[PDB]
Amino acid sequence: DLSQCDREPIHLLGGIQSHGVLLAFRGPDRLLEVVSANAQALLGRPPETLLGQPVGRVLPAEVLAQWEPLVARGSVRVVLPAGAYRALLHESDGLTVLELEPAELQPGMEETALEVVRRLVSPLAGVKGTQALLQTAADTVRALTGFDRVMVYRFDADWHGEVLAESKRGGMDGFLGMHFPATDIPVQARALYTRNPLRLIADARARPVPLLPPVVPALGRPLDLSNSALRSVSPVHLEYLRNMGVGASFSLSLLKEGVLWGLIACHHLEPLHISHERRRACEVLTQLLALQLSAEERAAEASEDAHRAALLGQLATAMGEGGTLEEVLEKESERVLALTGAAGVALLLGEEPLLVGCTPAQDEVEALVAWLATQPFQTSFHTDRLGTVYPPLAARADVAAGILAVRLAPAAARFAIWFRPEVARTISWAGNPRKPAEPEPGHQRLHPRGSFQAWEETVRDTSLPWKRADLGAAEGFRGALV
Amino acid sequence: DLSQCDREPIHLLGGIQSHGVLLAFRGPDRLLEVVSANAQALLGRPPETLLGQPVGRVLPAEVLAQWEPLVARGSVRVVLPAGAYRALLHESDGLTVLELEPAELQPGMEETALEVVRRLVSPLAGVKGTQALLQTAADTVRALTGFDRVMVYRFDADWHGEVLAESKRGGMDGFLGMHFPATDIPVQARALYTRNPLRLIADARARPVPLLPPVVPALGRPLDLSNSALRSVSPVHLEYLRNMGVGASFSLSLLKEGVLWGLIACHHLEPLHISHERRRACEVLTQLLALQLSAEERAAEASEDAHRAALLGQLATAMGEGGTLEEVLEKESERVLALTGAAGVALLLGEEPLLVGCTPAQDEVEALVAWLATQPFQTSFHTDRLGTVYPPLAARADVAAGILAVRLAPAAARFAIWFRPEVARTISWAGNPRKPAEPEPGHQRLHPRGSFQAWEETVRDTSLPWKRADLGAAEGFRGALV
Ligand SMILES: *C/C=C1/C(=C/C2=NC(=C\c3[nH]c(/C=C4\NC(=O)C(C=C)=C4C)c(C)c3CCC(=O)O)/C(CCC(=O)O)=C2C)NC(=O)[C@H]1C
Ligand SMILES: *C/C=C1/C(=C/C2=NC(=C\c3[nH]c(/C=C4\NC(=O)C(C=C)=C4C)c(C)c3CCC(=O)O)/C(CCC(=O)O)=C2C)NC(=O)[C@H]1C
Repeated sequence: DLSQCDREPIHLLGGIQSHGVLLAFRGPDRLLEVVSANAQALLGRPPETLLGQPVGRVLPAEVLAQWEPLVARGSVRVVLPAGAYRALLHESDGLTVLELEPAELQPGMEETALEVVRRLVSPLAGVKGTQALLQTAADTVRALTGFDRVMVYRFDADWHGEVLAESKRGGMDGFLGMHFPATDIPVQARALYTRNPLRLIADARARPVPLLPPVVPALGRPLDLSNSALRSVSPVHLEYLRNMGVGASFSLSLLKEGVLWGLIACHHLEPLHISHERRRACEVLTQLLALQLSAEERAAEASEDAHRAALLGQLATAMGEGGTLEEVLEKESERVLALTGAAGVALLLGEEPLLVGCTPAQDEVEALVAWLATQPFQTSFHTDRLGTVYPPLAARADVAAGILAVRLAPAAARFAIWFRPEVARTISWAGNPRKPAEPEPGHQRLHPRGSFQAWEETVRDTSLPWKRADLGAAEGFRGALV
Repeated sequence: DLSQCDREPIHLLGGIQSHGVLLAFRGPDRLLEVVSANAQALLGRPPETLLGQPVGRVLPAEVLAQWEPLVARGSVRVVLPAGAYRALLHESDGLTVLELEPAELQPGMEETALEVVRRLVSPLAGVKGTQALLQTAADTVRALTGFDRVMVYRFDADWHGEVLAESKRGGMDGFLGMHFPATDIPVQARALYTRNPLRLIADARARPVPLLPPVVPALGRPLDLSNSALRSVSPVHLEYLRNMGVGASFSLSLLKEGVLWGLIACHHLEPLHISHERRRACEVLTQLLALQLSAEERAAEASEDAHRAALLGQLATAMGEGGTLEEVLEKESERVLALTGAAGVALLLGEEPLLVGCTPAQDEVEALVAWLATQPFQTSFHTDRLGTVYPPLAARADVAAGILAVRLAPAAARFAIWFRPEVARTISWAGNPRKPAEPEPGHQRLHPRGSFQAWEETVRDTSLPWKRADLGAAEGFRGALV
């Protein structure tokens, strides 16, 4: 439900962070059209007086000197009186945007970064778990940035999240294991972080620096800061950080195969600036983890299919040895249930239902048997909470919280149905998820919740979720019984 | 093993390359036990005068100054009158081995390597092929190293190889597409390159520097140089390099899930030395490429399986519909042959064989059947050159160069046999593959071939290979035939 939270235009807030300067230029004279109000502390003159002036009248030589590789490459290091700065160039709203922030100061940064890239490639990671892969990614991002807490955050299908892994200094509270509402990161934020994979919040208590003028005159709204490294973030999120007791924040999008899988989120208790070059070095790490997860995930999935296929094949064999449907199905009980990781299975071969392992009563199966016919599924149907869809069996969570059903005939209702019991799960939410925000009276002013202490909830009446291999295995069993 | 080529103990040749110095110390007094004969060029005095001295009294002060971190990290930079050097430690034959080698002179090396690691780890790699991956891998190694010609070299199953990709500077001889005898890299070299994944030959024309004494006194043979970065290589190979017109060579092992998959092989026309840290940066790229390849390959196999499972799912639906068996093995003719990418199929389900598509005559199929029933196979059998093993069909490469057979019953002869035609292939070898070496009369001194000019051969009478997904699909078909 697109509430207040999803409707704040976080690319049109018109402010930048105080540690950098932003200038925007228009046209072939490159006339200054927008400038951050703090620009005097790097240009020498009041920002108000530079609007409408050509880039050659406005920038210092050291910068202009490096315009071509800047335009070609996006960023260059320039040494100005105030010190070493990184200059970043992009295009937005038909303007050339130039940002300046302090440059990396450690000469051996790239050398350290190459070493941790090795830890994260290595012969084989994931060796004792994809778990171990996440922990190393957290550990190495924490090594390269120096943040007090680094966490790997995975989105669930409903866009709520949980901290799978976490590397942090001794003496820091943690969030390992906890789940967070989907509204902690609303729709338009997720969309932006799909496009802009990096964001640094250098000081969560600093006031944002405004742009001048406050609109782009051509457009009647603020400059689009979607791709600004200096963009100041939603004030609601600043409040969220300060309620966590967080003084600086850095997060990196984990894009797996083009989709937003999760984040690596970093917290620091005191303000902290990370250089652009160091941020891009961390981003190489996150692209690395994303690749290691894909290769391991696909290996896991091929090994699972292998196991299922061996079962179908041993089944196949058994049938070729004595015309004995019920006979062999009863003899190969483990295999038929193992096919899909099930605890029971009804085989509707026409006459009576044949019930193997742990199932609902004969009456009750016929009841969902009849109900299954009038359903809009083609050849297979599956659910991990039968009760939420067919309450005649809502009380049988003990044997049928989940079913996987394949249709063995066109017209007619001949099926094999696998059953799963519920599996109770205790999840710990970081604060009470029924009160994920605090709106003011009148529900125009929204605020973050004030507490992130564990709030425990137990999930009932849902099975283990049917995996792609379960489905494939069911399709193959259907091919063999036709 | 076979040739004299496999016999040469290449880790026991007792020589190092002239750009570095090797020292080996024994026991608690760190007494110098083995030293390269050029050691004076770095330590002022006659090496022979140094055997038996404690490390503290042989090594220059500058190296000693760094002793603690060297043994710790195993590598360190030291500034000596002669220039900056990388000091490397490892253990061999119970000695501590110290190697000295000119250090990297460009301070921006690591920044550069991080840039090329981006190009290769980036989102959307291979997104115009694994071919594009290899091309990118060669291009990035060539840029990082400066070598004239960089090639990606893949081992076939018989351990001969072919250049799959190549990045070289304008107007340079190439080898793209050519095949090289397995003996070009004999067995003990392949073994050594699986555990020591980097090798540099700085000057293909230089004489090796001997070690003193020529044996380890305790062992009566020379110091094991398996792990030496300075190891001078087999003389037959140096002769092979010079016959190629190559003055410097550097290659890296490509390990993919533990096995030796290929090499990245670089040639320079003149001598050239890459620093150790620059070679370790290149090693990061090859580990990257191997990761990229596993993920792309396991994705390709998943997509293949899904296409086959879709075919089986459509066959399953044509069954349980109208008619007999031969009455759906008839429109699904197309599907039945597509299961395994085949041009024909014979079905022995009881009566006479049922022949679908491009098959050999019924009498020939009957005789093949009779023959297959006596071979030693459980469920499936396959070959891509039927003729070598069953010469009654050696003449029929037009329809039956390859076969794939599943048993549809136990002690019975019920089969499904899929057929492929031959696919002619034009291999171009780098020189005459019938003369891969030139021995001297008496067969005690071998030399490499003199020529690498293209040498054509056409492989006849072999089908396209039966891949994993064909085999899985066949097993799937057998499960539906019961
Ligand atoms: C009413 C709307 C709400 C809201 C808005 C909001 N949050 C934003 C950014 C953001 N949230 C998170 C959440 C987390 N940070 C953590 O460490 C954890 C758990 C470990 C979670 C769940 C993150 C990581 C970010 C990114 C910024 C950062 O610190 O890394 C934004 C976008 C901010 C922007 O302008 O870019 C918005 C609009 N948060 C709420 O809780 C409610 C009230
Ligand atoms: C009778 C033995 C023979 C022999 C021995 C041999 N070769 C060795 C190393 C080596 N060979 C190759 C081959 C290639 N180089 C290329 O560029 C291509 C293709 C374009 C090929 C096929 C390589 C790459 C290497 C590794 C060293 C390198 O140059 O990168 C060795 C081991 C050398 C060592 O001591 O490490 C041996 C013993 N080669 C023959 O041709 C026959 C005569």
